[PDB]
Amino acid sequence: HFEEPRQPLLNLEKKKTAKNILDEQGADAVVDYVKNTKEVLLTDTTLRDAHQSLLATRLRLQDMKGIAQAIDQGLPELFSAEMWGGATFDVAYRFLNESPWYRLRKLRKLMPNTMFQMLFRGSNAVGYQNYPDNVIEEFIRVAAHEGIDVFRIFDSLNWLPQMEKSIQAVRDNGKIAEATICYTGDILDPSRPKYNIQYYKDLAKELEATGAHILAVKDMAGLLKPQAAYRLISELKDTVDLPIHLHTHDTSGNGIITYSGATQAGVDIIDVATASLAGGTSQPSMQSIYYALEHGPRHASINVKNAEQIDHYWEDVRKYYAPFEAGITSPQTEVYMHEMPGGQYTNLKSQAAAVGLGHRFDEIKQMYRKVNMMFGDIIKVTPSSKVVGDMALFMIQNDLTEEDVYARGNELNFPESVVSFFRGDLGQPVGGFPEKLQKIIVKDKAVITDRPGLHAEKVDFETVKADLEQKIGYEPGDHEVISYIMYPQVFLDYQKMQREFGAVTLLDT
Amino acid sequence: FEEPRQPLLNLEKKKTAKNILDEQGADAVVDYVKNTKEVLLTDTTLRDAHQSLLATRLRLQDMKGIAQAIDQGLPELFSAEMWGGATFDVAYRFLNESPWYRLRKLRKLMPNTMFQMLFRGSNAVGYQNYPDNVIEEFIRVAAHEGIDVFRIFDSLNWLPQMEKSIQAVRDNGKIAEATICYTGDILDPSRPKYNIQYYKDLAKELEATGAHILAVKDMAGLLKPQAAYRLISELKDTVDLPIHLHTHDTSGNGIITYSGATQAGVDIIDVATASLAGGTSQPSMQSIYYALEHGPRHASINVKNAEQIDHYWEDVRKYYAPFEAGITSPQTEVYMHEMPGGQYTNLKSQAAAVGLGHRFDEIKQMYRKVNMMFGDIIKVTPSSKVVGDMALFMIQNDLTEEDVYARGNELNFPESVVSFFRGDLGQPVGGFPEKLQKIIVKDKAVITDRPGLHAEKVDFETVKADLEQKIGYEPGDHEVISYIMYPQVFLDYQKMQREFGAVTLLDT
Ligand SMILES: [Mg+2]
Ligand SMILES: [Mn+2]
Ligand SMILES: [Mn+2]
Repeated sequence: HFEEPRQPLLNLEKKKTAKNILDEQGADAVVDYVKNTKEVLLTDTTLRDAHQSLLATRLRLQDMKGIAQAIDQGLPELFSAEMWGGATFDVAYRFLNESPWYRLRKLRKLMPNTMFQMLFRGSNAVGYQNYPDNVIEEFIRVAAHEGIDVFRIFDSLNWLPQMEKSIQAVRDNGKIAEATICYTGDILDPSRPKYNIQYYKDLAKELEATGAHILAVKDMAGLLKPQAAYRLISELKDTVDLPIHLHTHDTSGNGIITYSGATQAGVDIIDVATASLAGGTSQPSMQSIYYALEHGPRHASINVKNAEQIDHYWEDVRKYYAPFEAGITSPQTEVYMHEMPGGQYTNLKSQAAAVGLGHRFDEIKQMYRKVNMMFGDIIKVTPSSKVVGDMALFMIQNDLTEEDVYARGNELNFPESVVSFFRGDLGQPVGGFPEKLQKIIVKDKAVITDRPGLHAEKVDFETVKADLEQKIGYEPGDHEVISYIMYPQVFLDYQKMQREFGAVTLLDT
Repeated sequence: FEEPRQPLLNLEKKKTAKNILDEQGADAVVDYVKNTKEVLLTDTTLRDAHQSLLATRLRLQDMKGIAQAIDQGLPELFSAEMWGGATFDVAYRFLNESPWYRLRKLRKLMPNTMFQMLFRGSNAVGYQNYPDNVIEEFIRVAAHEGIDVFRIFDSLNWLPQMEKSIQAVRDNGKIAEATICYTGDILDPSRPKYNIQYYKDLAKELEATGAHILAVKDMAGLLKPQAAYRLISELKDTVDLPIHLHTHDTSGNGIITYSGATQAGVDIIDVATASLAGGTSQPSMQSIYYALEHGPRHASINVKNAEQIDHYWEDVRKYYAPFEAGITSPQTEVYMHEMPGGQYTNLKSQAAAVGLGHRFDEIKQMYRKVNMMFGDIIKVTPSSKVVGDMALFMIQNDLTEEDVYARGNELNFPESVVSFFRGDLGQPVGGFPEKLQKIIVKDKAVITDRPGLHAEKVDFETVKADLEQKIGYEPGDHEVISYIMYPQVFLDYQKMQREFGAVTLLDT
């Protein structure tokens, strides 16, 4: 039994938001507004990333609705609200039995003046596998039409060919394209020169050569240290003219100091979560970041009293999600050794428990680090982090070392995600694959070296629409066709649950 | 429960501040701190980290498994905060182990680690005031048993209640840390009572005493990063003593505040091990290392060894699940209500025990208003207890400020509020509010000088003989001092010793 969640007591101020500028003057004017803003701007990750990291993405539309309008009116200073993409699309269907499209429509109505930001995985939009180009373009068209205003487009290997088409589609739909560099490694560690400052500079130059409106720096594992953050942001600001959007996780406890370091260097936007859903593997707290910068040269653009009022509601509704809580959470600097993103951390822990190795999770994480080194020190983020996690699980579960796969390897049946990674299905890693180990991994199957979307089976939306209309009881909308293409079986199971249980999204949590 | 993981250390064998103290004395330690370019770290894992997170319930049995690893694997530590605070009372009352026994065992296990204790000035580890000779005897015995650093503070930042303790610590050849409790916001012009000049003058006065180190205690984590930089700078250009900053991470800004203070030139900062850090506890030691890694000043610590130690601490924290606070998020409302973490938890518990937990929000608002009504006082033990009790009283019987100011001449205010307004805790900065004080005491004697002057005299010979009667043997000096500080608690501990024996030897 729970009391009603506390409702915020706001002090409303009418301002013109970035969403209003986008609606009236387009993406370039929004870019100018961000460029002309002296304060650092904030993107609230509460609706997507905060509960993806802390609550296994299980946060429901019903709890979102009770506070969405309060966020829209009480925090008009926000650059945007990250409310879509990531694991939310799949999790909604699969586990919450609510449509991500329905969530987007309801929030869009409730939040007219808030810019809606989505995490978009480049060639595999919200999936884990590459889709043909027209599928990606159609997804982007529907997402922009239904109210996504900002597309943070990233590729799990920082491979620009996998991002170009999505960036172009976002621009063609009159929305804001965020081209993302995934940060990994340590630019201040000379012993690790692969992802050095020059690598990021060149990548940022290439991304700016695209039409991307904003350059995002995505630190999926909270690897960006404060001095590293200041240096990287400074070098990027000297290399390109796009506004910078930094996104970090607080898993090592250094999120606030990293954000302040980037703010000194001139970052434009930083990703924050509400205090009650912040810290740990989630983003740094928005209230905390306000007080960190309060009397410095640059302030955080936010109504902190209103944010503290909103946080009471978020604190109350988090209690509904006790079964999905991770547990005791402390700052964890081991993330600097094993570069596992939080989602990869929890999923790997769960899989090790199901496998029956939870007592050896320490050497599981060591295997993760060594597997990453064996694959060639790859950027570990969805879905590339799944590859490393699966390989490490496989190598501990059958007691393999590096030499075991390098000499005995030709006999083992490596997990399919490792195989798919080494066939080039995820794209091309920086510096290419390790040729010998690639030969061991893919014994005989075909290996591609170009954009996997080129080799994607063609999809025609008319036949898919007719077939879906047969499979479900009615004529599907464009969003439903796009969902069926991305997650075929998941969408059908969701339709089955809709026919059998109805809109359970209306139930209170 | 699995056996806690033991650290795999890489030992370096360097000379520590404890060695300098043992061979060359406190002044040489101060010079060593002054000459150190890096920021030095004080580990609060053994006292403050588990006082904040585990209700001070961490037992000697768990400390023993890792004490030597801390001593050898982290020789760079300036000191380990392992005594004082609520630990002294809690050990006896709830853990049924002697704080003196803990100190002796840890001292043996940690020969090269400087032991730091939180000392409450006029009170040693109690909540009331004690006569001067009792405080001096406590300091003598604590220094003899192995306490090397005494962080001496007074709950109202009143120097007369710290002078005697500082002098006794110096006379015993140990390091005296004179402490300013931080409160308010030195960068908020609308709250001028505790401005930068107040702290500067207090620091000058403290340096006039023989204090070796000036400590800035931010019991509630109120010190914001820009404020931290500015305050440490102004203090650094005011006095010559090294600065020792201690903050809590309640608002989520502990690390950034420490980095700001490191920029301003703070010499020592208080950190907890990662597994017992964050939230209402201190910022993480590993986190503070990686925060400063490539800046002008590094943190002096073997971070690999610290990360190894943290595995053990993480494992043993699981034994203390019944004492956990719960889901912990950064909380910037501490800037409004300046509750210290311990005051926060105890106030929550008391409100629940009287059926008011559903309105803890207005309870905290009452706490803030009560603080403003008492005159914006420094809220730390035991002064924070006074504000907490008054706020509980006013919500529980539905009073406002007008109620106590007009109708208040007939209610029975709680005794700790009465004791505070009688001057038993000392004299607040700016004095008491005249009308409220009269309404509060209503008949009783109000003193304006050091309460220890009017403390009933204590003679250790008669106390020792009486204690030897009450227990079955002749007590040591530490046992006499404990009996004077906590008479009933010590006797109940002796009863439990006679009945159950040394339960401290059991695993948690
Ligand atoms: Mg700007
Ligand atoms: Mn993220
Ligand atoms: Mn403290």
